[PDB]
Amino acid sequence: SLELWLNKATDPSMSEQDWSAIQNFCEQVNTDPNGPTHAPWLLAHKIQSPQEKEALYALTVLEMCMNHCGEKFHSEVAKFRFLNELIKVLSPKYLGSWATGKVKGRVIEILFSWTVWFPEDIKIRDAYQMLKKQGIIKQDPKL
Repeated sequence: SLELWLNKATDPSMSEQDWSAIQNFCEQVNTDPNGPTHAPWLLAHKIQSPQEKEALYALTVLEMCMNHCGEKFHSEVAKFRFLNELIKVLSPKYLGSWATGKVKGRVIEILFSWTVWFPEDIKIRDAYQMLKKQGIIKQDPKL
């Protein structure tokens, strides 16, 4: 099941991330019909974790699934509702986020990469720009 793999793939007790589980997760996402509509929220929660390793791992899982899953999953992540969850990590408000700067940087990196690899995704473009406008993302990262 999705949960199963995701938790193996994001386990913070692991000195290293179980790469095989990550692959297993993104495959279930195409497999199970719930996958597209449930996986993003499962991911979103872990990315917002106060446990940094759990967050990073998840960011990596997210990164891998966007690249390997099909149009359905892609479609869900490309929606604003989901992007807004990603963006909460970048909250500039006092105690607005318990995410480390490492995590925030990663989110920022992942977002720009998307604006570049998927120019067809409007909400994604608009969000990155919005962040840019709000001063939350000073300047574009690498790739």
